[PDB]
Amino acid sequence: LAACPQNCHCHSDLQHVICDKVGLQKIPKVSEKTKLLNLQRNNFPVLAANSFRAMPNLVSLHLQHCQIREVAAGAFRGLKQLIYLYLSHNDIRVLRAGAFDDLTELTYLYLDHNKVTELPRGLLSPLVNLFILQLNNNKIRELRAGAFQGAKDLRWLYLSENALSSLQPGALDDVENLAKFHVDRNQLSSYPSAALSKLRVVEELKLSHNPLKSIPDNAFQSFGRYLETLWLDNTNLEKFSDGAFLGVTTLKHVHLENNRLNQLPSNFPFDSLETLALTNNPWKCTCQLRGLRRWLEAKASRPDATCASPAKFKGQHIRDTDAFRSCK
Ligand SMILES: [Cl-]
Ligand code: NI
Repeated sequence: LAACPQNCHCHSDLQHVICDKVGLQKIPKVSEKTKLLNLQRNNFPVLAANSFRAMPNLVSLHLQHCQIREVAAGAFRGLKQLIYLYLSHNDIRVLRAGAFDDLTELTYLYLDHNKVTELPRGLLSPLVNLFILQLNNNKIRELRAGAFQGAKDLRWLYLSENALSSLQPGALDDVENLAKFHVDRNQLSSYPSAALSKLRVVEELKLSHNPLKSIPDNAFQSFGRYLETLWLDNTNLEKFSDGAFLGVTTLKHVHLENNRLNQLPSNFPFDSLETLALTNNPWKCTCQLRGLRRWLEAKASRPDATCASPAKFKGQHIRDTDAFRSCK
């Protein structure tokens, strides 16, 4: 009785149902053996409760570009086997708790390029298996305590190009296994110490394009034994505090380009450092920069930049200049 829907293209004996831009106004009825349902580029302004009934074997659901504005509570009830959910490129503003009920198995959730403004408590509570939460290009302004409550195994959190200006203490307490954290291109006017101080296994921290101005003491200590990649490019960075890199023991990749740095802290970790972007900084070629000098001459392929001061060595390259001869 159940066959491929009208104007749709089915594959793998009705296991894959593709309805790409076919003028749908309602969720079509599909066979119970459906495992992949692509409803991209249709029109579903409101996803009501039980919008996907009788799809117990569905593992991948694609709903991008569907002009979706609201996801009602229990919109995805029954999808106990769903692994992928794409809600990217819609007009979602309202996203309340219950919207993600029954999504016990969901591992990848894409909500990027929407109009979400907040992440209320309990919204992600059912998502105990979520690994990637892609929320880039929204309008979230603030993360508060319990914003990620229930997200037990969240590893990658994408929040690039939002309007974040505040991370409350306790905001990330629920995401202990967090490895990737992208909050570049936001409104962070200071390093969110309190929020990050609770995480221990962060490996990549992307903070580019935030007016951070400076990095405080113990900025990375909590997760200092796991931090491998750090982006601080275009953060209007004037300097690092003396204790900023306390407990950092395996940092491999750093991006500092496009800032106002003249110096580096004495405890700057060069021991595990592999790549370091440092162009477009008014570097001061004095004694305190010898550590960077010693690192650059340890492997020739490592790019460098030019000193803005002192006057004698203005414009010379860090690796070529004679500004470090009078210190040993
Ligand atoms: Cl086919
Ligand atoms: Ni096919």
